[PDB]
Amino acid sequence: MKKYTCTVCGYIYNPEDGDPDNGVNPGTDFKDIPDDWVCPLCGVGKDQFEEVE
Ligand SMILES: [Fe+3]
Repeated sequence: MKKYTCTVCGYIYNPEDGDPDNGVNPGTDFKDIPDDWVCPLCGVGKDQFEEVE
């Protein structure tokens, strides 16, 4: 699992940590995050994120 960054605000989704406050548990791959989840920082959707390669 890769980290992904919100290209609008620079928030990094790290799959080891998930986003548990918003119901994304540690170990969720980004592609498995429900498609209505938004960046916890700026609130934009998933389509503004890019795999950190
Ligand atoms: Fe963001």
